[PDB]
Amino acid sequence: FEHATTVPNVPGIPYKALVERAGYAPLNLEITVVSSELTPSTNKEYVTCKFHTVVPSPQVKCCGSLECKASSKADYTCRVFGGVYPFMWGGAQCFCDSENTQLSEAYVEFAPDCTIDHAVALKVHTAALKVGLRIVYGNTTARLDTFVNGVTPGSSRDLKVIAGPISAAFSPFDHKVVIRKGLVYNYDFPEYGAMNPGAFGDIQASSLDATDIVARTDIRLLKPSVKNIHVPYTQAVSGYEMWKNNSGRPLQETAPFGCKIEVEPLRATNCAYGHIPISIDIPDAAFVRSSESPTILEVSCTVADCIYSADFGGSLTLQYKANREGHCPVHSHSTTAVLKEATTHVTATGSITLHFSTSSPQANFIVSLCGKKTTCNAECKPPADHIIGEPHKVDQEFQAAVSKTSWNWLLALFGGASSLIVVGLIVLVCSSMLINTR
Amino acid sequence: FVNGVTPGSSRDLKVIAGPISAAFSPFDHKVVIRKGLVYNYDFPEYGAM
Amino acid sequence: TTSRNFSVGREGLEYVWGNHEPVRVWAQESAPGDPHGWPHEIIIHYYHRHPVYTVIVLCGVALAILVGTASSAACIAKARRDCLTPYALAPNATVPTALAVLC
Ligand SMILES: *[C@@H]1O[C@H](CO)[C@@H](O)[C@H](O)[C@H]1NC(C)=O
Repeated sequence: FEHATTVPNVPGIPYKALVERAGYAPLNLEITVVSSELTPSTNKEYVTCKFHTVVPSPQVKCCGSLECKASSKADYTCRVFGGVYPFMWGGAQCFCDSENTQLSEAYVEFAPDCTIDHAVALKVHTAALKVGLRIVYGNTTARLDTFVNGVTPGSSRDLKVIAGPISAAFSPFDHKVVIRKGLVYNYDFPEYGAMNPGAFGDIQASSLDATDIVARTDIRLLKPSVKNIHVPYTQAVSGYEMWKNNSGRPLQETAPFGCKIEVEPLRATNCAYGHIPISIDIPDAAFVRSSESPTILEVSCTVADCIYSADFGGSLTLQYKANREGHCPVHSHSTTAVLKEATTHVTATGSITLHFSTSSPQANFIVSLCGKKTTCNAECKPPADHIIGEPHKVDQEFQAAVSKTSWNWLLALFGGASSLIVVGLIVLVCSSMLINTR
Repeated sequence: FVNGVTPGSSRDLKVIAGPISAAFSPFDHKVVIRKGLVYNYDFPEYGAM
Repeated sequence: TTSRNFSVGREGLEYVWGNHEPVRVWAQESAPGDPHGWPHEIIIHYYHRHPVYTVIVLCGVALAILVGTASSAACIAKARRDCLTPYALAPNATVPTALAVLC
């Protein structure tokens, strides 16, 4: 058989539904969202980390001349000076008032520790969802996993069940993000080849060990100092450490709907929001002919007690008469309240007690046992404890919290003087005619 | 790049350009590639056959 | 050591501390709304939840009361004036037979 139904996005909340077919008992279908897996599409842009500068041995020409060449090293720079007398422990290596010249150069490369301290800039897009479901029909359980896209059915027993699309798309990921040491930070990094001294992503590389590298961090060389050979240099602090000191808090502590986010897939998990439609195909073998199912007689509904609460705090009682033995499912045809158990042993004249919960204190609804059903009305009270994190609001409110007493007061309240007004107008017309008699 | 942020490096002369006046893309969001040829097609999703 | 007050919505709230796995805590309603067949101050519960949509009903009730009262009074007064004026009667007189009914 075939059926369809919509379920809200939420993990570990069984929903119980019925499929009705004349001549066959209505099977109880249990649907649970075991887990959620939102996986977007990712693109790698470039890596970055703390950098180490290079101060190579200088190129000193004793009583000659030199120049400022070019090279492919990232942040490569050169500069030359003349009339320099460098010294050293053995003495002065060379002195020529003008002919001496010194040439210095500088570049940079990722530090050796970068291999593990590196962060990466990611371009993300097109959030896609993967959902794991547990579906039980007639004590026939099945574990399945599928995308929410309406095209693909996940394979479980070769039963193709379609679902989606998502009611409303939610994505804590911004189009641009950064990843570091298992943490994901929402940030707007600059484009590849776009750098700013003292800013994040001052150094770039397609790979952690790629030979090609590019950066720009305001490295201007300084003139040689007094009498001692060295290379006085200058450069702005790494943007990596700066951004680290002020990167902001991780997205782990800011995502809505309690997302659980992991890096190696760059995905979210157990993050719930929205609703999903589902199409379900069922073999007719699983179905049971009604005559095989037991029949019931003169069943009554009795509310032992019920306090409005969050857990299955509502309790009900049922007295039934039957001509057969076996099992029947039970269902709450009214959405406002939902049971906790599916079926139970039956009896010729036995009675049972049932658990349930509701979104309103007004326990007025109808409930079905076997194929028959009976009404159930009562009042439930709010609880004392008002703070718990266990599953709650399994059903959303439908402005049905309005008590029957409030409806009674409202109905008798609204006036109907307009009828008196019309009667007054009619008698006015008749009296006007009578006066016209004169 | 045409993006207004990045200047290409040539003589260390930063010249910015863009953004594009109007975006044009013959590529559809989905495509197929085979033997050096690119065909515009709407293939089904992974696991959908 | 100190104390902190965090408001929690009906939906649910996350909670972190130390270096151990967090715990999620949500909330529901417990104000004394439902009556017991006698006069009661139910409104307070409905005021504790959704301060919106709870006084709007009262405003609409007052508006309906005023509209009905004003319309009824205007119409009854005008009808009475029309029935009494061309009749042109006086109180405690013989002609006001219909008046014996009207007032
Ligand atoms: C499921 O229930 C049917 C009767 O409703 C029974 O015949 C069958 O053996 C049950 N299957 C399992 C696995 O319990």
